[PDB]
Amino acid sequence: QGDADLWSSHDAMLAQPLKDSDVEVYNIIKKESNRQRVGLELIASENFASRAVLEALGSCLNNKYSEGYPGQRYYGGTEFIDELETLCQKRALQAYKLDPQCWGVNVQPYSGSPANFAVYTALVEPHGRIMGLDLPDGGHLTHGFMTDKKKISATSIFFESMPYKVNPDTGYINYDQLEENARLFHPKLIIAGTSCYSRNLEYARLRKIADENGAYLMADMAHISGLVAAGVVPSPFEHCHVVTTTTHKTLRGCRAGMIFYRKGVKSVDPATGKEILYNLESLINSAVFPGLQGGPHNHAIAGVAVALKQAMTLEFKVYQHQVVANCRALSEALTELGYKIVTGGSDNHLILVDLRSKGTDGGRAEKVLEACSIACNKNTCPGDRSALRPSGLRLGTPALTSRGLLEKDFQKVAHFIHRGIELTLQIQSDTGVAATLKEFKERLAGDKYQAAVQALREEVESFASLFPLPGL
Amino acid sequence: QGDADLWSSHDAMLAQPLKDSDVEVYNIIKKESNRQRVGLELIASENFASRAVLEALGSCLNNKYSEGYPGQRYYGGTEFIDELETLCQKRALQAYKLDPQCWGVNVQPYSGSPANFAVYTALVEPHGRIMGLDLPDGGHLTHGFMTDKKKISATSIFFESMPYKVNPDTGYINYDQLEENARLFHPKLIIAGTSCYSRNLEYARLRKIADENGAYLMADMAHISGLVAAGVVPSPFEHCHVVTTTTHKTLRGCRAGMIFYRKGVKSVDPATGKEILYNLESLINSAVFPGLQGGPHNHAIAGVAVALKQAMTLEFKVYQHQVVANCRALSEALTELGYKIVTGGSDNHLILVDLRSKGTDGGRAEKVLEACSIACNKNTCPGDRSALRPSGLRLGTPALTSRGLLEKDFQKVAHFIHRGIELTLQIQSDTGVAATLKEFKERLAGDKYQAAVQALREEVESFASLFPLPGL
Repeated sequence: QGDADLWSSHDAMLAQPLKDSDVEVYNIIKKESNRQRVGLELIASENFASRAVLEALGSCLNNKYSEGYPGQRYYGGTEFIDELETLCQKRALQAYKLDPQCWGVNVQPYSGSPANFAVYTALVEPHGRIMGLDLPDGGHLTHGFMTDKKKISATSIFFESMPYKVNPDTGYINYDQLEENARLFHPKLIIAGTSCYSRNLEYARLRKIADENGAYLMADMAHISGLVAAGVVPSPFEHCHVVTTTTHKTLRGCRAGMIFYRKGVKSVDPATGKEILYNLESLINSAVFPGLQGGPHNHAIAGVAVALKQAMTLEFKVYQHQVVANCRALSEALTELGYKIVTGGSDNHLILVDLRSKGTDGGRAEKVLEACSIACNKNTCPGDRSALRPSGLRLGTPALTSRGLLEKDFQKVAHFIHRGIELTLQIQSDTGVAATLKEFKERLAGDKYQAAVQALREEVESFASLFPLPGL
Repeated sequence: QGDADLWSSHDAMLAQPLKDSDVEVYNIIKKESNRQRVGLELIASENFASRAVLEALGSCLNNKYSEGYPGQRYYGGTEFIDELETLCQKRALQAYKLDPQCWGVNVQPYSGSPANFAVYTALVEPHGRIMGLDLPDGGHLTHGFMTDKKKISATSIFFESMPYKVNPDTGYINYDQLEENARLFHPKLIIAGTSCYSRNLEYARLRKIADENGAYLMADMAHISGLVAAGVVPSPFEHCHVVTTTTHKTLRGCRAGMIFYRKGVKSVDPATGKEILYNLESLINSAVFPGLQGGPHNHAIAGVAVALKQAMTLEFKVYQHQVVANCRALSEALTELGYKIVTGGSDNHLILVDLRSKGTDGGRAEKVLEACSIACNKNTCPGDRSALRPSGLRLGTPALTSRGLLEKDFQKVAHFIHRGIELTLQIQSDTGVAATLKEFKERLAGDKYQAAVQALREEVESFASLFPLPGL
C-alpha cells in the first residue's frame, strides 16, 4: 500500500537501465549485435541504421497518442508531435526533390506492408483488381499472391490480384504480355516495384499500360528507395500516381513506411472545360487513419525523419553510388567465375545468381553459406520448376556497403561466396545423386563438413571484423 | 573511394550521435519530453514506458529481417531473434498465467489495430459478420464503425459489422440487446473490449451469446491489459477464444500488439467421441504472416518483452492496484462535487464524466483544460443527442499513476479539473446562448482569458513538475 519503499522500488524500476532490468534481453541484443558484426551481409533487404535513427526510436515519443494528422488531431498536446510529423513529411518530399503542390506524403505507415495495404484500401477498394510481378519472378507478397489452393497474401485475400511475369529467357519483365493481359483483366491498379530484380523498371511503359486501362500506377520503391533518392537509378516519381516505400532497406532508416501521392489537376474535362483534381490525398490519408491504423508510432516517425535528413547528405549520395558500384563488381566477379547472373547483371543494389550454372540450388547454398557466416537468401530464377528447389541466390550490397566495403572488397566477397558454393557442391555429391534437402542439412551437420565450414567461417568472420558496424 | 575522406565521413555519420547529427529532431524530442513532464496526463490510453523498454526500442534489433516464425523462418541467421521471439511469447503466457498447452500467443503485430485486423482476417474472412460495442457507446474503430453514408473503419470496410449498444439509462452495456440482435445478424465473431467503459465485461454472458450463435468471442483487452495481468480485474482469458491487446497503455510497454489464442480441444465430438482441435494457431499465424505483415519489428518485440518482465514484478501488481485506487479517488471526488459519472463510477482505470451535470460539453472542456496543461480527451456519453456535441470527458489514471501519484494527489487533480470546468463555463456564457466551438476557441485565445488560463496552467505545471517522468 503506502510502503513508500515499494512505491520508490516502483519509481526505481521505471528508471533502471536495460542492462540491469531484464538482463536476458540485454544479452540477446548484444549477442545479435555481435552476430551482425562478424557476418558478411548479402541479404539485399538488410542495412544498418545510423546511431541517430536508433537514438530517436528510444525517445519518449513512444508515449504520445497522436491519432489523426498534424492540424487535424483527435488528441491534445501534439504541438511537438506535429512539428515532428510535419518536419518528416517536408524532409521526405525534399529528399525526393518533389514539388509540394504536386506531391503529398503520408509518413504514418507502421511498416512497408501496411503502407501498400493502405494504398490498395484507398484506391482499389475491396475485390478491386491489382497486377504485380508474380512472386517467383521477383514480386513481393504485398503485391498479390494466390495459388490454385488458397488466397495467400492479404492483398490477394481482400483484392483480386493477378501476376505479370518476367520473360524466363531475357530475365526481364515481359511488359508486352502485361499489356495484353491488363486489357483482359482490367486492373484498377498496377504495381511498379520488385523484391528481387536486377534492372530498372520501364515506368514510362508501365504508365502507358496503366493509362490505357484506366488504372493507377503505384510504384513500390522499397528496395531502391535510397538509390532513387541519390539519383543513381531512374525516379518512379516521374510517371507514377503513387509511390510507396519502406523507410529501411536502402533508405537506411528504422522500420516504417511512407506513401507518396499526386496532388493537383488529374485531367481537364473539355465537356466541362474545367479541371478534375487528384483526390488521392484524402483517400490515402483516410485509409491510413481512421481506416487501418491507430496511434502513430511517433518514435518511428522521428527515426524516419533522422534517416531522411541523412539521405540528403553528400555522404549518402556517394554511399548509393558505391552501393551500385559494389553490386556491379560482385556481378562481374561471379560472372567471370562462371556463375549465371539473371538478366546478365545489375543496374541496382542486387543480383540474382542462378546457381544452376554451378549445378546446385539456392535452397542448399543458402544454408551452407549461412553456416559460414555469409548471410544471403535463396530465390527462384525465371523458369524455376519447384519453389521448394529455388535455383537462385539473391545477393545485395546495401548492408555491407554501409559497413564501408568498396569494389575490391566485394570481389573478395564473391570469392568467399564461391568457396561456400564449392562446399555446397561437395555436400550435395555425398548427399547422393538426388538426396532431400533434409539429408543435405544432416550431412552439413556432418563432422567432415563442419570442419570445412569452421575454416571458411573463421576467415569470413575475421574479414567482416575489419569493417565497422554502424549505430551503437 | 575517389574521395576516401568523404567515405570516411560517411562512416562517421552513421555512428555520430543524434544530438550532433540532426539537432532539429533532438530538440523536438527534448521539447516533447518537457511537455510530458509539466503536464497532467489524464488521457486514458496514455502511459510512460520505462527506460528499459525505450532502451530496447533503440537497439540494432531494428536491422534483422526475420520473416516468419521461430523454426519456420524465411531468413537464415535468426538464431538470436528466435530466442527473443520465443522468450517474448514465453513471458507473455507467464504474465497472463495462461496454460501453454491451451494458449498460444503471436507477438508480431506492429500495433493494436494491426493485431485485431489480423484476428478478423484469420477467423472471420472477408464480409464475415462482426459485432462490437457501438463506437459512441465506448467501442473502438477497429471493432467496426460505419455510417449510413460511409464504411469508415477498415474493419467495417472489409468485414460486415453491426454494433451492440450501451443502455443509455444505466450506462452499462445492454447484454440483452446484444443477445437479440446477434440472433438476427448471426455474427461470426463478437468483440469483448472497450475504449471507454468504466465497468467489467460480462465475458461470462458474452460467451453464452457467442456460443449461442456459433461465434468466436474475441476480447480486446488493450485498455486493461495491465489491469488483467495484476488480476485487479476479472480476466477475459477465462471465457474468450482469442484475446488481443496493445503492449502500451496499462501494459506500459512500447507501441506494439499481441494476439493470444486458444490451443487444444475445441470439443469432444460426442458424434465420434474423439477430439475436435483448435486450429486458431495456424489461422492467426498465417494471417499475420505471410498474410498481412512483413518483417517483424524485432526492436519492438524486445521492448514488449522487457515490459512483460516488469509486468510480473510485485511493484507492477501494486501499481495496478494503485491505478484503480486513483481512479476511484478521482471518480468519488468529482461525484461528491456533483459531477455525473457514466455508470456511476469505475471498476478500472478510467471514468466517463458527463459534463452535462455542470451544463457544458467535452468539446469545449477538453480545449480549455488542454490550454491549462491538463490533458484529457473529449467523448460522447451514451445517448448524447449528436456526435457533433460530445457531453463527455474520458479520464484515466495510468499515466499519472506511473509518475507516482496516489489518492490524495488525484484529489488535487480533480480540483484542478474543476477550475478548468469553471473557466469552460465562463467562456461558454460569453460565447453566449449560441456560438460554434470555433468561436469558443477564439474567445479562449482572447486576451481576457489567456491571463486566467496562464494562472491555472502555471499552478498545474508546478504540481506536475514535482513528480518523476519515467524513461531516461
